Amino acid sequence: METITYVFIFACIIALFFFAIFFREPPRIT
Amino acid sequence: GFAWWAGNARLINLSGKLLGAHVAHAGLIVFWAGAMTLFELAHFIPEKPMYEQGLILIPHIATLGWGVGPGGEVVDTFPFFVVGVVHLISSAVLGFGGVYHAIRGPETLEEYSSFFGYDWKDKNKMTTILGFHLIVLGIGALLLVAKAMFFGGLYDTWAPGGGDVRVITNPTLDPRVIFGYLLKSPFGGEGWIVSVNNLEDVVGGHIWIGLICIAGGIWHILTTPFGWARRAFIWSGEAYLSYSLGALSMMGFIATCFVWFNNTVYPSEFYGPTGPEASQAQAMTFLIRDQKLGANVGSAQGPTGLGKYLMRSPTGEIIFGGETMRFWDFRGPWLEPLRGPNGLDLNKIKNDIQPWQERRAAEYMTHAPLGSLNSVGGVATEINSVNFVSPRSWLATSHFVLAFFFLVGHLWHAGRARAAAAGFEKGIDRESEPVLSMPSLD
Amino acid sequence: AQLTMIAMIGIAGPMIIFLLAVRRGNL
Amino acid sequence: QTLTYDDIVGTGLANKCPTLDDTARGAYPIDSSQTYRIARLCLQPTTFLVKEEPKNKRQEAEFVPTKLVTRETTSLDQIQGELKVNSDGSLTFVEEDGIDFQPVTVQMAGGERIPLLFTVKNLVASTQPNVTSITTSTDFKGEFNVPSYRTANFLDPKGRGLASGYDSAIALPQAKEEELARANVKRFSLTKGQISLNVAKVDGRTGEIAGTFESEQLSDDDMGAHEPHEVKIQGVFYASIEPA
Amino acid sequence: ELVNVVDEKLGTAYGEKIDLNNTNIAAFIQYRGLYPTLAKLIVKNAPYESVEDVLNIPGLTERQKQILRENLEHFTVTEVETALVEGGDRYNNGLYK
Amino acid sequence: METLKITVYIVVTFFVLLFVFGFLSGDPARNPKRKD
Amino acid sequence: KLPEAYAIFDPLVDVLPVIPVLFLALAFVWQAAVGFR
Amino acid sequence: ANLWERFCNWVTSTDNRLYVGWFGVIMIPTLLAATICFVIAFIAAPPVDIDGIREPVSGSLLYGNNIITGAVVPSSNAIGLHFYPIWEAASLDEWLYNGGPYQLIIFHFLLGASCYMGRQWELSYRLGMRPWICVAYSAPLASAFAVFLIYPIGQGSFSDGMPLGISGTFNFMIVFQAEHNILMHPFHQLGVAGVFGGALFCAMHGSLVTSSLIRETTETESANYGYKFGQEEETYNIVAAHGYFGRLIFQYASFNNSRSLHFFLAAWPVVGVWFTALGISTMAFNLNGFNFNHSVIDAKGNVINTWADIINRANLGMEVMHERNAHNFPLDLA
Amino acid sequence: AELTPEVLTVPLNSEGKTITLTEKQYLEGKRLFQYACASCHVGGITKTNPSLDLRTETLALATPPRDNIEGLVDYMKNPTTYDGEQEIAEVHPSLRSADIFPKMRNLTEKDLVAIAGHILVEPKILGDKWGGGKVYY
Ligand SMILES: CCCCCCCCCCCCCCCCCC(=O)OC[C@H](CO[C@@H]1O[C@H](CO[C@H]2O[C@H](CO)[C@H](O)[C@H](O)[C@H]2O)[C@H](O)[C@H](O)[C@H]1O)OC(=O)CCCCCCCCCCCCCCCCC
Ligand code: CLA
Ligand code: CLA
Ligand code: CLA
Ligand code: CLA
Ligand code: CLA
Ligand code: HEC
Ligand SMILES: CC1=C(/C=C/C(C)=C/C=C/C(C)=C/C=C/C=C(C)/C=C/C=C(C)/C=C/C2=C(C)CCCC2(C)C)C(C)(C)CCC1
Ligand SMILES: CC1=C(/C=C/C(C)=C/C=C/C(C)=C/C=C/C=C(C)/C=C/C=C(C)/C=C/C2=C(C)CCCC2(C)C)C(C)(C)CCC1
Ligand SMILES: [Cl-]
Ligand SMILES: [Cl-]
Ligand code: NA
Repeated sequence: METITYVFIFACIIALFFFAIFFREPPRIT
Repeated sequence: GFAWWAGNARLINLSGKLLGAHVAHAGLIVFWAGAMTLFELAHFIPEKPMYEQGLILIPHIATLGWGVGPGGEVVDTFPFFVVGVVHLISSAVLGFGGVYHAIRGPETLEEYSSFFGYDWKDKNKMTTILGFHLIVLGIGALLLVAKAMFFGGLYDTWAPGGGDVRVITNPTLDPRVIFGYLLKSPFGGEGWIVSVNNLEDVVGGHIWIGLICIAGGIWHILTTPFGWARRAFIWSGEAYLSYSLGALSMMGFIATCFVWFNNTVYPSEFYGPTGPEASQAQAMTFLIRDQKLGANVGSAQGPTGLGKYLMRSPTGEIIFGGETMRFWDFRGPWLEPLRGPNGLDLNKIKNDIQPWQERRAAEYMTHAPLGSLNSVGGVATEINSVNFVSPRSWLATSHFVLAFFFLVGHLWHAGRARAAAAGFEKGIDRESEPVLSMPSLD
Repeated sequence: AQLTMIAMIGIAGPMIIFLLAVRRGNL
Repeated sequence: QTLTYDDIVGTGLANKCPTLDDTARGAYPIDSSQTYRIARLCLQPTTFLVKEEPKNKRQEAEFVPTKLVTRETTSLDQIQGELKVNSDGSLTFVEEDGIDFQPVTVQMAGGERIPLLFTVKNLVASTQPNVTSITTSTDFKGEFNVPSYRTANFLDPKGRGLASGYDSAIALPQAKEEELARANVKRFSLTKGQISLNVAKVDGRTGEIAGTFESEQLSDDDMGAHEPHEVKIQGVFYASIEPA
Repeated sequence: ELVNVVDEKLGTAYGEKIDLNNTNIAAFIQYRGLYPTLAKLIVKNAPYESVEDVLNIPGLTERQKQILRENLEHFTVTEVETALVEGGDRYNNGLYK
Repeated sequence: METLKITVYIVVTFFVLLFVFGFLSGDPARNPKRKD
Repeated sequence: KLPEAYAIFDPLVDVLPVIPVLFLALAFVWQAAVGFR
Repeated sequence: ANLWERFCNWVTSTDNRLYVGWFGVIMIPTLLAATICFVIAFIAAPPVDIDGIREPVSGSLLYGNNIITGAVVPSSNAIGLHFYPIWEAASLDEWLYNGGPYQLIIFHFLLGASCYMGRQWELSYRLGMRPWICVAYSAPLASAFAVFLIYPIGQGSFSDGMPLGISGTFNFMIVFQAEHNILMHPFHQLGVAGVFGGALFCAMHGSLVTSSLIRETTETESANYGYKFGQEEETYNIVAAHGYFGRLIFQYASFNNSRSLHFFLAAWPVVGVWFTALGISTMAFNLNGFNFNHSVIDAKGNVINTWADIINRANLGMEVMHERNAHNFPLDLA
Repeated sequence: AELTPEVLTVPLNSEGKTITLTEKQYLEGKRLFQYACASCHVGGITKTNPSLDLRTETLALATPPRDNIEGLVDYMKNPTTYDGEQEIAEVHPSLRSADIFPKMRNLTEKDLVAIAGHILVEPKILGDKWGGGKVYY
């Protein structure tokens, strides 16, 4: 159960990487 | 437009003052070489091994075969003095040319003579200066061929009888050998060119290099770059600086490993034993000590189940046990007489270990390249007493530091050259920002 | 001493700067 | 012709026992009024079989195959000893000395590592009687000693050992000590194994012999910590004979 | 039932006297005349059923027999303990300084 | 296992070739200011 | 040890190796004369 | 519009969400190899005989590790510096036992980070930037080369490289100190000064800038909405900042050229981390930290201990215990 | 505590005569020991044979005794094994073997007494640390 927990949190972090790069609030100028 | 701290960048298009800087600087190198040798010799004591004595330059001369005899004993120190004095004397000629060209002499050459005048963007002039220097280098590699073959030879740690100066009669010319070294893996057991272990191959290699440098020297004088080269490179003073910095850095990292692993052209009689050598020597020291007491070294099971004194490598060769199982690729003239074709030979070990080999193993084990920065010999926990840092550690560490910083210099100047060559080394033109004309990424 | 000779050399350099700056030379 | 180190290094041939030509079908005769030695005995395993445990009771498990995970580090070699002629004409080899042990670990299906001390230590092996000649039908059978895989100074990952180390689970200071006794008190096993050497090649000119071997011995018991497995080793051998 | 055999041994004469059947060879340095020559011989020829048996080792100079005689009271003999003699541990038991 | 070795030797050669020829295809000219 | 006839110069040679370094120092003396220009 | 030329134009496009480039052509596969082998090994690799003594060390989660204690374990001392790709092993079971995954990961990873660095130069060139950000990154990259490659080369074994695990890291830095007295090595001391110093100036610059933001918002709104991406005027007043810090210390110990200030920010930690990378790299050749063991004694010759000897006692207990089964001889010479 | 003559008084021979060294000799001994010997014997141990140290008690039970200036000076001329049974100049530095151990070449007879004297005084100053090894560092 602890192995499932460590790997699940890691996988959630990798998923958040994906959204934060490809689905970010785009920076716009002035 | 340079500040005082980038002041030598003001020399870039001042061919005359730049010549004086290079030549003054070359005197500094010949000066250190001359003074340092005289410093070393003044301090030398011949009853002591060179490597108990902080010497780096004398070991280089001894290795060319001057001043030494069988087994590395120094016979004559006069060749050491002469080498020092001549380097030192010649630094002043170089000094002289360097200050004259740097101060009084013409600020720029191309007005005084079209031969010695150069422009960095002149691809033919530059490759022709390259070619002259290639031939000079070619000559230099052959001078060592000539020392080895016609003027007394070289110290051969592998000679029978403890090593000796030996004239090299049949240098290796076979390109499968000479150029096979360039194709060997750098990983353990292979060692790339660092594994060269006989003088025939070293002298062979230099016949080859000297010919190739002359070949190529002549090539670059007679040619100009082809379009594929013209479009691939930056053609500027800074960009050529950056290229040579790459090559010096590469070259220094090779030097570092050379002096750390190779005991042929860095003989251990002079420079001390290698790390691997000293680790092997200890297993030898205690194998001798215990077998004399009655131990059957080949049958002694150690705490792990592996042989206490002798185990097998992963491809099966019989090797020394303990942590030194890592060092089984070691090859040394004191050790090789025990090697049979399956690795170390238990009948030779039982029967044929000589006193000189006992001596060598004891010596090298107690002169392992481990020491503090303030020259306390041994592991970090040893007390004061032994004033000793192996010349190998000093030579390996100095050149790693230098190799590293020249690689940084290479990135620095190469990126700057690219940037200057395209017109934005001084920053981004506000009225014309590239990114402002590109579409957004999202 | 060695402090004698190393002082004779250590002074050589700054002496060259001095002499020029006094007698306005191309520094 | 024999090779040099530089020829062999890194090939794995160093881990291989000498072979005899398949013509070598001679016989080597034995003068009971002479004494002989084995100048070199080489044993080279090729197969490691482990005995399984079949849960029930009246089924008896089989020997199953394993994978070697410790590379070309398996051969015994440079073994020597007296080769004797007994009253009745049987021959007895007596191991004196040699590289007579190699640690090995093979891996069973399911990824269990099985470590063992492959060995012929203290090998005493003997033929039938009335030999009079070593032939391609001669069979040695003998037993040897299997000492403990670790010797007495070996420390487990908590610093526990037999001639050295802690005598308790110091990480569990007020834990019930009886349930850890088997893990706290290290024991040094010493068992016996059996071996058969089947000679299939004899070079009467040179006193060299070669053949096949099968030995049985126990695996590592981790200083009494768990029960050992039964191990069967198969391979080839070479031996050179000499007048004393 | 599970005992440490090394610890049990330290409660026999092995823990007070040089054990001719078990003690590492470096203990013969504690008495003069013994190390390395005789020590080599005693260890090679173990085991011994009695302390006196050391005198019957073949090759003993009559001077050697007297250095043993002088020292017999520092010797003893207990059952060979496998854990102390396997591994060549009588030649090197992994203790240096 | 040997098949594997082949596959990796080929993969690597292919990417290194890409790299070398990529930088020989006029790489100084690929900037936003001065192309030559 | 140096040869006998140069014995005299021994303390000079103990100081020579260091002189290349003294040139670096000297460039900073010089720049202090001209006001790091 | 030739096939090769369209390709070359995509590789170097500054329109790709992530820049690729020629250095990226090597970086993407080498880092995907390292990453995929790391994750799989951290989760499931079986135990590895790191020190050649047939004493395997469990590094992975399914074998009873947690996130802190798990590692990819370095390859076996038996291999030393030998190259151990998969195809040199008789099987993957052997390759796993002997630590092959670590060699695969560290080599791919070193290459790919080397190319990360070039990639950083490359995009700066395509965007019309100055080039030297990659020189800043060279200090960590140098540090990674030091503990994964150089230090093993010099000690003879990838088994003395740094494990890829949190506790493995601590093992390696504990044993480093017993064998090299790195605390007493000056290049590590500059590294501390490089890293303590950069943390300090990080906070200084970010506190001083934050202290001199210009009022653009109300107390109901984040001050950050005072700044709009790409606005042309500065968002703080650097003279108010100079005037505060110059009075906190004195005028000339404060900057008021922002270019010199940011170069100083860049250079202090980069240089200090170069040195500590050099320290690990030169201790690879056993040119160890200062040794002041028994340097102070009295008129009779008694040792008078200093803190250096206390450190040595500590170092000794580290020395005599590491790899406790691994040494048959009295000197741990490598 | 200071380097007083009581501490500087060492046996000269087995008959228990004594000899008192100057401070100069003591420091000469300490210099020569570092030059010619510490590489193996730093601390009074023996790096290449730890089973044998320079504690005075070990020297006392060496055959020929070596807990005195004579035995020690002799040992530097003609080393033997601990039981005195075989000469080991082939493999231990000595005047008899200075052909092969060149640092022994320029050691005068007084040098040998300072070395011997240093070895007998040092355990008096440092106690268990001399010959003790790392346990006592
Ligand atoms: C992310 C953003 C960017 C997008 C990226 C693009 C996405 C692409 C992502 C793909 C990555 C996929 C993940 C790869 C998993 C690695 C699989 C592996 O290691 O798989 C290996 C498997 C496993 O092997 C088995 O491995 C076992 C190892 O067991 C271990 O594992 C067991 C548990 O499994 C037990 O614990 C056991 O005890 C333990 O020892 C045994 O050794 C078996 O004998 C052995 O067969 O092998 C096999 O059968 C496999 C076949 C190889 C056989 C050899 C033939 C040669 C074929 C080579 C093909 C090369 C590939 C082509 C390259 C490209 C060319 C176009
Ligand atoms: C063959 C070697 C070589 C050459 C000829 C050059 C040449 C040049 N460099 Mg490059 N450089 C090199 C190697 C080299 N570099 C290396 C290896 C590095 C990495 C460190 C750099 C990093 C570098 C940077 C960052 C910059 C240059 C710049 C320059 C230009 C002006 C430099 C100047 O005036 O310095 C004048 C000299 C000084 C300011 C003194 C430096 C003092 C050093 C750092 C201290 C030495 C002390 C030493 C370590 C020992 C300590 C002991 C103690 C007694 C002091 C010039 C074209 C500049 C440039 O791009 O201009 C175009 C620039 O900004 N260089
Ligand atoms: C190897 C080191 C080296 C060398 C060879 C040079 C060489 C040079 N520099 Mg650079 N420079 C260096 C280090 C070096 N520099 C460092 C470390 C810095 C940072 C402090 C600088 C900063 C710097 C600046 C800011 C400038 C130069 C300039 C110059 C050139 C003009 C010198 C001049 O007119 O000064 C005049 C100096 C004097 C009149 C003083 C006397 C100096 C003499 C030569 C000392 C020699 C003493 C020696 C013992 C004599 C033996 C004589 C015997 C052999 C006959 C010259 C080619 C200038 C340049 O590029 O001009 C366009 C310039 O503006 N340099
Ligand atoms: C390192 C390269 C180098 C380069 C490219 C130059 C280039 C130049 N110098 Mg300079 N010079 C140099 C080194 C160099 N010099 C040195 C080392 C000194 C100090 C002695 C001088 C002193 C000097 C003076 C005093 C003058 C020049 C002048 C000139 C110009 C004309 C040269 C000419 O026609 O000579 C003719 C060519 C020859 C006589 C051929 C000489 C062949 C040599 C001797 C053989 C090679 C030596 C060998 C490689 C190594 C030495 C051996 C040793 C290892 C034992 C030209 C721009 C002149 C100038 O600019 O006027 C305004 C001028 O008046 N030079
Ligand atoms: C100081 C050394 C030196 C330098 C700086 C140059 C510089 C140059 N040469 Mg010359 N050359 C030299 C020595 C040198 N040469 C010698 C000795 C020879 C005789 C063999 C030649 C023969 C030669 C020919 C025949 C040609 C040049 C050309 C050129 C230009 C193109 C360089 C290029 O694209 O290479 C960059 C290299 C490549 C793109 C391919 C290199 C592949 C190598 C082998 C990979 C190895 C790297 C590896 C990681 C490191 C380990 C080594 C490995 C082999 C084991 C350039 C001006 C070209 C030119 O324009 O001619 C006029 C050309 O066609 N040169
Ligand atoms: C990691 C080190 C590194 C990095 C990042 C760079 C980066 C750079 N170099 Mg330099 N280079 C290096 C080392 C490095 N170099 C060395 C050691 C040398 C001397 C031999 C050179 C020689 C050199 C020249 C001659 C030129 C550059 C130039 C450049 C720039 C443009 C891109 C380019 O041509 O790269 C070229 C790439 C290399 C030379 C090799 C870098 C190695 C990378 C990191 C790995 C490549 C993987 C490899 C192909 C496969 C190996 C593994 C496989 C066999 C299993 C860029 C700033 C160019 C420029 O514009 O300068 C002004 C240029 O013309 N470099
Ligand atoms: C290694 C290269 C050594 C050097 C240098 C010196 N000694 Fe040594 N010593 C060494 C060994 C291996 C041994 C044991 C010899 C044996 O097998 O018995 C010794 C022994 C001694 C002893 C006797 C100690 C005892 O307890 O009886 C003495 C007194 C001794 N060595 C003195 C000595 C001196 C004065 C040295 C410098 C001139 C010296 N040794 C150097 C190894 C090495
Ligand atoms: C002497 C001797 C020898 C020999 C040696 C030799 C013979 C050598 C060779 C060498 C060689 C022959 C080398 C080569 C090298 C090369 C290199 C180093 C290259 C580089 C490259 C580069 C750098 C490039 C890059 C690029 C790209 C990729 C793209 C475009 C751009 C550029 C161009 C940059 C021996 C060992 C036997 C022994 C001892 C002695
Ligand atoms: C070989 C010989 C010779 C030669 C010599 C020479 C060549 C020398 C030179 C020398 C030199 C070349 C010198 C120089 C020196 C210098 C110095 C002495 C320096 C100092 C400096 C300083 C002190 C600094 C300071 C500062 C400043 C100024 C500013 C900034 C800050 C500072 C602080 C850095 C003779 C003749 C003797 C003869 C015999 C032998
Ligand atoms: Cl550890
Ligand atoms: Cl060991
Ligand atoms: Na003292």
